[PDB]
Amino acid sequence: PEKVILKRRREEVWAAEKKQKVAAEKIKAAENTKVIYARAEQYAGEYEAQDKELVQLKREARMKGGFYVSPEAKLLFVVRIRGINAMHPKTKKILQLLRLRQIFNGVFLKVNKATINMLRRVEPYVAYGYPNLKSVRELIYKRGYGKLNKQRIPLANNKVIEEGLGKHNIICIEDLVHEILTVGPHFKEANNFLWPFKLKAPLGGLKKKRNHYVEGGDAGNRENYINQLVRRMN
Amino acid sequence: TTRFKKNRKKRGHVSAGHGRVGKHRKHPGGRGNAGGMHHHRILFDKYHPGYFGKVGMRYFHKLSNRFYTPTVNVERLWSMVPSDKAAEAGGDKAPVVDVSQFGYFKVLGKGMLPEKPIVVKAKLISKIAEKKIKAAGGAVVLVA
Amino acid sequence: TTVPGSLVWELVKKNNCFLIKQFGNSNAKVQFSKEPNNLYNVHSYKFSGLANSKTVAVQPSAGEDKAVVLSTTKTKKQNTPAKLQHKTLMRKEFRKMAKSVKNQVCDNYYRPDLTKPALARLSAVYRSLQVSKSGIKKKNRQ
Amino acid sequence: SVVKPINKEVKRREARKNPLKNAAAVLKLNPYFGTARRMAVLAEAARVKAR
Amino acid sequence: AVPLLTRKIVKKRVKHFKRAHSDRYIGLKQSWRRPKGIDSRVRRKFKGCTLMPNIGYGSDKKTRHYLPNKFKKFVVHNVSELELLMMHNRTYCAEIAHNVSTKKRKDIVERAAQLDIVVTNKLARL
Amino acid sequence: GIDLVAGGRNKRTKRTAPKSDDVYLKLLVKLYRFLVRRTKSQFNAVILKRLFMSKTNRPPLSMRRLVRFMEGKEDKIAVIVGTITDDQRVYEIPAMKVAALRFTETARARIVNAGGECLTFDQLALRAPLGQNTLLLRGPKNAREAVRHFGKAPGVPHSHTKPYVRSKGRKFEKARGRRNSRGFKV
Amino acid sequence: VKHNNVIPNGHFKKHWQNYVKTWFNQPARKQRRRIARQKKAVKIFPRPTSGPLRPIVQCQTRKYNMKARAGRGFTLEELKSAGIPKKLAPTIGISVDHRRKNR
RNA sequence: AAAUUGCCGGGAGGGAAGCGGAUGGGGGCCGGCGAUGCGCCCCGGC
RNA sequence: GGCCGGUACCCGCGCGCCGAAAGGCGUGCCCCUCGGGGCACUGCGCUGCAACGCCCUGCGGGCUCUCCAUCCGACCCGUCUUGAAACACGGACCAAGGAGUCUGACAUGCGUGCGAGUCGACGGGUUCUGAAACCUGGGAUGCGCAAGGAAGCUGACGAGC
RNA sequence: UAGGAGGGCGCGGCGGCCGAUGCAAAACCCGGGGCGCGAGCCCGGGCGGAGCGGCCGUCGGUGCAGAUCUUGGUGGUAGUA
Ligand SMILES: [Mg+2]
Ligand SMILES: [Mg+2]
Ligand SMILES: [Mg+2]
Ligand SMILES: [Mg+2]
Ligand SMILES: [Mg+2]
Ligand SMILES: [Mg+2]
Ligand SMILES: [Mg+2]
Ligand SMILES: [Mg+2]
Ligand SMILES: [Mg+2]
Ligand SMILES: [Mg+2]
Ligand SMILES: [Mg+2]
Ligand SMILES: [Mg+2]
Ligand SMILES: [Mg+2]
Ligand SMILES: [Mg+2]
Ligand SMILES: [Mg+2]
Ligand SMILES: [Mg+2]
Ligand SMILES: [Mg+2]
Ligand SMILES: [Mg+2]
Ligand SMILES: [Mg+2]
Ligand SMILES: [Mg+2]
Ligand SMILES: [Mg+2]
Ligand SMILES: [Mg+2]
Ligand SMILES: [Mg+2]
Ligand SMILES: [Mg+2]
Ligand SMILES: [Mg+2]
Ligand SMILES: [Mg+2]
Ligand SMILES: [Mg+2]
Ligand SMILES: [Mg+2]
Ligand SMILES: [Mg+2]
Ligand SMILES: [Mg+2]
Repeated sequence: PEKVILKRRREEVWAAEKKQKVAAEKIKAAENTKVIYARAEQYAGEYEAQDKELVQLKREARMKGGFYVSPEAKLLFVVRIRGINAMHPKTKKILQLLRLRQIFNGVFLKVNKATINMLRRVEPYVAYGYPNLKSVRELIYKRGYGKLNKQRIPLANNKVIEEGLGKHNIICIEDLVHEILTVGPHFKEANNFLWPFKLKAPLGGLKKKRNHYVEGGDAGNRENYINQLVRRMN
Repeated sequence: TTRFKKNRKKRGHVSAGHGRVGKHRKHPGGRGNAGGMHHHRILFDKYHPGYFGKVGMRYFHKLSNRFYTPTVNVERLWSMVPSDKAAEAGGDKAPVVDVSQFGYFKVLGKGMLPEKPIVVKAKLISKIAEKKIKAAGGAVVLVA
Repeated sequence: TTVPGSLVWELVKKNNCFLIKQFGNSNAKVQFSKEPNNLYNVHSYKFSGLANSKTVAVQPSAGEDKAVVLSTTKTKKQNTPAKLQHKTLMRKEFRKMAKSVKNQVCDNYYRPDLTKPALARLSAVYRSLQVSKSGIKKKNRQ
Repeated sequence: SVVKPINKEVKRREARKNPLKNAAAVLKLNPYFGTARRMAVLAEAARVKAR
Repeated sequence: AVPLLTRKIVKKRVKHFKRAHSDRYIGLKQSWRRPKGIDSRVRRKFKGCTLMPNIGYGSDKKTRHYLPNKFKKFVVHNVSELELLMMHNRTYCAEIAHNVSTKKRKDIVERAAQLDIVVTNKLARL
Repeated sequence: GIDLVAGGRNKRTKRTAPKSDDVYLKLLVKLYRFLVRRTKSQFNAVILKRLFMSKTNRPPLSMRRLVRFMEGKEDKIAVIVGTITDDQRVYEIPAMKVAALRFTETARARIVNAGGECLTFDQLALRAPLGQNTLLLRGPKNAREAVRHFGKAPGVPHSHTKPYVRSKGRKFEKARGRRNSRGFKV
Repeated sequence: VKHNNVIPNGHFKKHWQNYVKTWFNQPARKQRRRIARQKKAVKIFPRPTSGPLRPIVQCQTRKYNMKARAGRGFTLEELKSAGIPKKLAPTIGISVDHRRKNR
């Protein structure tokens, strides 16, 4: 029948085009994974160089007589530690902007004066500090979800980065981890891509959540100890 | 249609949809328009401005026949002309239309006219209607 | 079907005299259609024996043994009901009968939709005739 | 004549592979992970074999 | 006559949802009616009071309405309404309607045994 | 728990299928579900979302306005998801091709004797599956008489809303609140 | 009253349920009138069933002055000028109306 | 029909009984409550 | 060690051999150069994890049904109420009856018919089961198509951002 | 909670469709087996001895635990004063 032979003609045409498409994407993926290998290589290299360099300048300044002052953290990890009941409405709006809309959410934040004075307002409600490399990488792997089409996607592969990002020159999970950790030009987009991390309740317990950390509690800066905490929120 | 009535869906809900705190008693606002100037005042002076008062002069034994003047705009006149007597015409010859044969008295003037001449014949006309007809080249005959 | 198949469907999908629906209009609802020219006796537009030009019916026959009627509608004779159905009473063996049903249903492109379901109803009908002849020998619960 | 290539493909949520101690998946995420491990292990090799 | 179902039937609750207070009074039937009271500790859902149905107690969609037979039932009144189950007997189960004669049940069950349609009422009324 | 209004689920509501159980219009809905799904033509999406309307979201569009909107664009096919009613206040009309849900037998006679083409949407979906050379027109929505009675209140200043009055006359809402000589002017 | 509505004007304060007029005998009215007409025709066979003749007159009242309709009877002046005597026009099926004036 | 009562059999009772969630022990009850068939293969006829 | 899952894709399998089997087995490049490692060219198809039990009309299996025991929970429902278990009112128990309806005007929302018209509603003709149905009239019946004025009266000259 | 809307269960008819019924209908009873989150529904057993359902459309005097509710019946009280 003319109808069915025509239908199969188009079917064969599309079947040919899918085959050639998949061959092109195989070649593309083959070259793309070498690219990713290079990027991850030189990210590890430069992380290591920065860590050694800080030590080098600190000894150099000591031997020269004075002292070196470390350049403060560009990035904060903020996790909410109070329930959503009996909150002041200003606090409710501030937490809706910081994206901490449910207890034990943890978000990555630039340090700038607007943000840190927005944290000063909800300080009894948050625990925050300066994540280190292991913290950032293992959060983004073990609990990494993407705001793709407003839907949440489990970043279980490099592919989802290619759609959410990539207009921003982020292709891989290590590109994303770097460009967060060393707070980059595209950190706005590479962070609004992420979904507010869902954390476990803190294994080993917690201290009182009512006091500031300085008074013994948990809220506010624990500047580095957000490291010692994420290991138990995760 | 009882099966759609929403009371059948309020079966089993004690109040039948009129509230526990303030109930559904008989006439808590008076029978009808009551309290027009007292407590329904906001209502009558917000949604019905002009209700209360006397305006205008009385007319004993008004007959609606004496106020009867059905109108037609100029724009409707060419519909009154059948196609074959539109074609039986030229540049100088125009169809003569007696609107009273259609039931209209006055010929108002809303709308366009074509260049085609038309000779309307009515019981009343306005300014603008005659101006439009003359400007179309047609004329006017007054009858009754 | 003077009016097309889709319109007859849209006209008879909700109440038709061949439809047996039970258990109410809830999620429990059970729907079968019981017209002869429907194969799975499922009430849907694919199978329907009324909403279609081209339908395949496979019935165990009137009083006679091992004779299966295979009938297909004629697309062009729709408005002549006495002469709408092409029936053939085949008493051959199962394999030959199934070859014939493939010939009449799939290989002429009459209606490849029902290539599998018509052979499934053929299987069930043929064994129904077998057991109507012999009796229960297997219980077929394993 | 104008409709696009039909898309019969069902793409489901594919199971979670432990991205931290499932080496077969750590690689598809971070292909450098193997080399990163290898240099460190081969570094401790010298560090310990020395003494 | 062998079930198509390949998915174990788990039920989130077997005990019935009896009306609250059906126990103390005799005029109150066992059929559930939601307490609409304003101080009704059933409605306020104190722990220790008769649980109300939610949607959360729903059963799985593919394992819904299967008897322990692992067949969905279908009530047939006569042989004509039975012969429409030939190509479903691996997922549907025919039950004879409760008001048929035994003369007609013998016919239904005769026909069902040959068409190989599982029935749960082939020992009813005999 | 989590901080959301209504659990974040959409509280607005739109028609997703017509309430009208007209068989031909369900068939159109099927046809345009297919066209919008496989075709990606925004025009077909609009035709769809406008089949899912009331009749007071689909006002009639008359010949006078239709001719206004197709002076000089007669290689483009008019598409009104609605009704086309004629107009004796028009004299010459272009030979024009238009698709619409209904044609009053006077409008359709008018157009056919103008020498144009009177389509339905099933004919349109053939010669404009993507909406090539098409002119999508709506009718005047706020033209209905009920629309007058909407807005801010009839008796608040700076509002020109029509009041609900059971007859026009002198005795019906003219005295207090309608003139300085009785009370105040609204 | 309440939300913006036309002001109520129901004339339902008397005992209107004592004077509701329902029309369920309407078909029987039609059938009764038809039998009445049939038997009048049978009695007045072969007179015309329309009854006696009537005049073309104009309606009154500016609204209707231009519409002719049937009248009650020809004036004495018509009956005289037609050669149809006063006393005899009702005899031969022509109404007579002594009250009209011809102008 | 129910409330209500009698006999017969059983169950339990240190100033209430009844109800909900666990199973445990008693009973009463379910054979679609739970199977014995599938292919190959050799006759011996059908 | 705990809980869940058990495969139509992720994995995995065959397309060669050795090996009961985990598994090993080749070539060429780069790397240190022991050990040995990195990379490499890639193709077709297939694609519901296993082993052994125990019971099988039984003194079995398990039950959403009944009774009981134990543990934890557990105030009496309806109701006005800011607050009910209330020392607030009604309620001994069962059966049946029992409470937003129907009508006129209007309004918004929606459906349907037609659409500058639409109504056939009071009448007439017909109607062989019919208080039904069907036809008819309207050229002005109602509403709409034109509004402003208190009334005499006048009554929309054609839209741009 | 007040309140609103959507989808359903149930009762009694009407217009159609599918049927059950002295080999036992309706109704009612059960420590019977189920289905549904739920209104409810399906089947078995029994009494019962003549009518009854299910579906689509459509309608209405349609869903009871209360009203010192109406009527009828029956308890404890009590073999007591
Ligand atoms: Mg612990
Ligand atoms: Mg503590
Ligand atoms: Mg409520
Ligand atoms: Mg109550
Ligand atoms: Mg209400
Ligand atoms: Mg109340
Ligand atoms: Mg209150
Ligand atoms: Mg009130
Ligand atoms: Mg109050
Ligand atoms: Mg006062
Ligand atoms: Mg309360
Ligand atoms: Mg939640
Ligand atoms: Mg003012
Ligand atoms: Mg009175
Ligand atoms: Mg009793
Ligand atoms: Mg005893
Ligand atoms: Mg208990
Ligand atoms: Mg138990
Ligand atoms: Mg009070
Ligand atoms: Mg008080
Ligand atoms: Mg007290
Ligand atoms: Mg008191
Ligand atoms: Mg009181
Ligand atoms: Mg009392
Ligand atoms: Mg009752
Ligand atoms: Mg009219
Ligand atoms: Mg504009
Ligand atoms: Mg009632
Ligand atoms: Mg009744
Ligand atoms: Mg009661």
